[PDB]
Formats: sequence, structure tokens, C-alpha cells
Amino acid sequence: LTGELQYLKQVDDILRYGVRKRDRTGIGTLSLFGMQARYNLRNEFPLLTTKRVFWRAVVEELLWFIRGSTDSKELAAKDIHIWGDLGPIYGFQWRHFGAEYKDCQSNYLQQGIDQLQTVIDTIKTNPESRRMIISSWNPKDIPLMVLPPCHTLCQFYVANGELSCQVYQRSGDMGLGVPFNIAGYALLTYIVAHVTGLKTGDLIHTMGDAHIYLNHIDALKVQLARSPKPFPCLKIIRNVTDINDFKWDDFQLDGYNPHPPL
Amino acid sequence: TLTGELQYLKQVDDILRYGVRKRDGIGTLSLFGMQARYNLRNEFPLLTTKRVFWRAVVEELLWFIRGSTDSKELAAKDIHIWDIYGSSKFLNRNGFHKRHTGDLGPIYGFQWRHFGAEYKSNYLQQGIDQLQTVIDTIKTNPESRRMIISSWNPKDIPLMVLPPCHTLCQFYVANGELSCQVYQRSGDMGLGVPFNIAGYALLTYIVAHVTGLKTGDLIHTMGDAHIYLNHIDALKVQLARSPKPFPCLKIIRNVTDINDFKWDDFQLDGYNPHPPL
Ligand SMILES: O=c1ccn([C@H]2C[C@H](O)[C@@H](COP(=O)(O)O)O2)c(=O)[nH]1
Ligand SMILES: O=c1ccn([C@H]2C[C@H](O)[C@@H](COP(=O)(O)O)O2)c(=O)[nH]1
Repeated sequence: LTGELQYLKQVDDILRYGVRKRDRTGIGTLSLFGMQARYNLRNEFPLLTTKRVFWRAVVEELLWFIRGSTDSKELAAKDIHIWGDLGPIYGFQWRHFGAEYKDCQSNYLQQGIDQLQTVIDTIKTNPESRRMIISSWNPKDIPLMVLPPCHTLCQFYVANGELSCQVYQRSGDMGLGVPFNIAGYALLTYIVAHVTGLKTGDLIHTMGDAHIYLNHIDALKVQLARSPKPFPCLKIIRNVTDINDFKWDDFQLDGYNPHPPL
Repeated sequence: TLTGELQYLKQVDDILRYGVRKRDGIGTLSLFGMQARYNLRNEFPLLTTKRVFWRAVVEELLWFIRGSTDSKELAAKDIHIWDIYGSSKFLNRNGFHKRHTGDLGPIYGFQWRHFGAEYKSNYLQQGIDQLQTVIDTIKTNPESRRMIISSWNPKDIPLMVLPPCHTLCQFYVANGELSCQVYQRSGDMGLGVPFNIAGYALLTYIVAHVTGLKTGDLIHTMGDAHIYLNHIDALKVQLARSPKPFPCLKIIRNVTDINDFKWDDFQLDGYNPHPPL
């Protein structure tokens, strides 16, 4: 209903009423189109307690997006291998849109249209805007990527002071990806809400085709067997007025008492 | 679960009850992250609670599909919805004084057919075709999560006379059924929200026609979903009105090309909305 129980029954949606569809690997998936969720960013943070979610990959991948560097090796230095040059990925699109790409050894600042900042600039000036958006979809660059963004874009909305984010994710797996990126885009709200000096209202998670791999069924069926435990509430120690100034040590996650994974 | 126009009205209701007031001097009631499903199987989601302009919906898509950014072409057919923005009083107000009558900017139809083109004339072969790439892909790989048409081009956004309100859609194919989900950043429950529902549900009806598919659903996802404070009193009398059965959209001509589509290829069986007030 209100919480992780949205997601947790999104599995019981696709494991029951889910439709047979095929995966780009060629493995079978159970699919569903057009889901939606609302996760509460006030008083708490939505990190999955049903299965332990990788937190510091969630944190380091983001700051890697805020940097604008598309590379494996930079994040592999954090002992994070989840990702040479991936091409013009989110990190590029966020900070530079419509800028000619060579590789990430080239400096892409000064160029494109920086979305992340243009969202920030617009929040402190225009109290109300529906046009504040970060788009990861550029069909010209896309063929140059190692993979099209599963997260097409986000949009920000402010009412009575509290910031809300909706992220449109065209495709996600319930076992691996969406739990990860739930934290990921709920993480960005906290950040931009911080700079703009606003609060955290809600995170709306919108999914296109949402599947479950036919391996992950029983694994997912073990997970739902577990009563979810109370979400964490996140704190930001150092108050930062720049977006590229955020790093790991400014983050303290309290209240994570997940279950043994897999 | 609702799945109907009953949902749309439930949004209006949940907006009107719980709406938060955001003043632009014209304030509205606003909520965020609304999603509604509209069944496209054996009915057309044309809203019956109040009459939607049909020939406008039909003529805009063709105007979208062929890539037309020119509003004069809709007016010659006496569809005037877009002719305000191509009106000289509007273009010279906003700094478009160098742009001529009917010139809107790169907009949906342009971004659809040519993405990353350079707006001026004849753009054929220029930019990326978002529409023809989806129909080609549905033929080749009906299972893909990568089929999307996005109108957002922040580089070209300032060129646009108005930024795209429906910023992109996605297509999904299963059971020989073609579906669609449009993300709308902003929509007005009283005027334009029901209007797009027709345009995209028609495109799905079109694309399913070209690809040889059926129509599963149209999922309408809204960004800020708002009611201007002045539509309220007039709106709530549309609340007590109970929506009727959806009409029957059909295509009497088998059309192998999406540019070959004409206003004369459809017939609506069973559409009878409520009178005004
Ligand atoms: O945050 C993420 C990132 C990636 N994926 C996976 C799901 C799909 O298997 C795949 C997308 O590949 P395509 O369907 O676009 O080919 O990425 C997720 O589920 N969540
Ligand atoms: O399909 C549409 C097209 C336009 N609008 C109206 C609503 C807003 O008043 C305005 C967009 O406002 P901004 O996003 O530019 O702030 O267009 C809609 O509601 N639905």
C-alpha cells in the first residue's frame, strides 16, 4: 500500500498476472507495463530492507553522474565494478546535452545543455515550474552508448516547500535493478532538495515494461516470504552549496537492518 | 483498479479535494505522479463526460507525423488550436520576431521525424526518425524495452514556441498486442489532458494498424496534474455526470504507410458525450 509494500506486491503482480515476454539475452521474463509507485522521502529513505541493496554503489554511481565522467575505471577505483568509456551515458546527458562526444578523456564542460544545474537554477528562482526535467534520451548519442538509459528522465515538483521526484524507468528487473535505482533517484531528491534548501516530499517511481527473469522467480518468492522492515531516515552532515561538492563522507545512513541476501 | 474514464475523474476528484495551490497570477490545484490505464481493446478512450474535439485530434497527428511545425496548415483545414502561437502578436512578444506566420519551432512532429536536425525548410533524411524507428523495430523486435519517442531536446527547447507538454511516450508489445505509455510532464484536467489521451490512443491504433497488431492499452502517466482555479466550479458539475461507453474507432482502409494516413480513414461508432453544463 504505502511503502515497500507497493514494490513487494509489484512482484505478486508480475508473478501472477504477469505476461510471458522475451529478454534481449533470450531468457524468458514475466512482464507488465505501466506500473507506478510512491515512496515517502520525508521522515525516511526508501532503501529496500527485504533484500540488502548495495548502498555505496548507489552513492558512488550517482556522484559519478554528477561529475559527468562516463567511464568504468573511475568507479572501479572505489571497488565498484558495476560498470572503458561507456559512451555518452547519464553522467554526460545530465551535465551536457547535445555536445559532440569523443571519449571521456575529453573535457565536455563548456558544452551542451546542463540539465542538473538548470533544474537547480530554476527551483530557487521560479517557485513553481513543471518544466524542470533531466532527460537521458538522445537518439543520436544513444547508438554510441553501451546501453540506452533504462531511466529516461526525471521531473521535479515543489508544493508547500517539499521536493518530489518522478523518474520514468522504461525497463527494470524487480530482482536486481529497480530496488537499486529506487535508492538512486530517491538519493538525488535529497541532494537537490538540499542545495535548493527544500524538504523531501515524495519519490514517484514510474515503470514501463517491468519484468522478472525466470531464474529469479523462486528467489523472488523467498523474498516476498519476508516481512519488510522499517525504512531508514538519511542525514546529510556537511551542508553543501555546490552539486559537485558532494562525496561519500557527507553521508550517514541510519536504520538499515536488512535480511541476508539471496 | 478502475481502468476507465472513471479514473480520470477520480484524479480530478483527488486533485480537487486534496489539491495544492501553485500560482504561476493564475493559480491551479496540483498533484504529482498520477497514472491511469485506458483500455484500447474494442473501445476508444474518447472521454464522454464532456465533448473532446475529434477532427482536431485526428488532424494534429497527421500534422505531427509528417513532421509539420507549421500551424497555417491546420488552419486551412479550420483547426485553430495551434494558430495562436504562430500568430504574429505571439511571436514578437516572446522574441520570435524574426520568425514568420505559423512558425512554431521544432516541436513534436519535428522532434519525432528529425531529432538533432537543425531547424530552419525540407528536413527529409535529416535528424533521427523516432516514429519510423519504432514501427521498424516493432516489426523486427516486438520485444524491446528500447522503443521510445521523446520530444525533449533542451538544445531545441528554447526554439520551441512552447515546450512539449507530453514530452515522450513508450511502446510495449506482448500477446500480439501493442500498448503505449506516455509521460506527460504537465496537463490540464479541464482542457488538454483528455485531448492527448485521444491523440496517443489513436497513434497506438495507427501503429498497431501499420504493424499488423492489436491494441492492448494506453497508460497515461501524468507529471504535474493540475486544475486552474477557474475550471473548478465548472468542473464539479462534470463530476456528477457519469461517463458513457467508449466509441468504436475503426479504419476502413488498410494502410501500409503511416504517412499515407488520411482524416477520411476512420469512423466513430457510438460517441455521444454530455451537453455543456
Ligand atoms: O537500474 C537498472 C539498470 C538495468 N536494468 C536491466 C533490465 C533490463 O534487463 C536491461 C535493459 O536492457 P534492454 O531491455 O533495454 O535491452 O537492464 C534494470 O533492471 N535496472
Ligand atoms: O496537452 C496539453 C498541452 C498543453 N497544456 C497546457 C497546461 C499548462 O497550462 C500549459 C503548460 O504550462 P507550462 O508547462 O509551460 O508551465 O499547457 C495541457 O494541459 N495539456
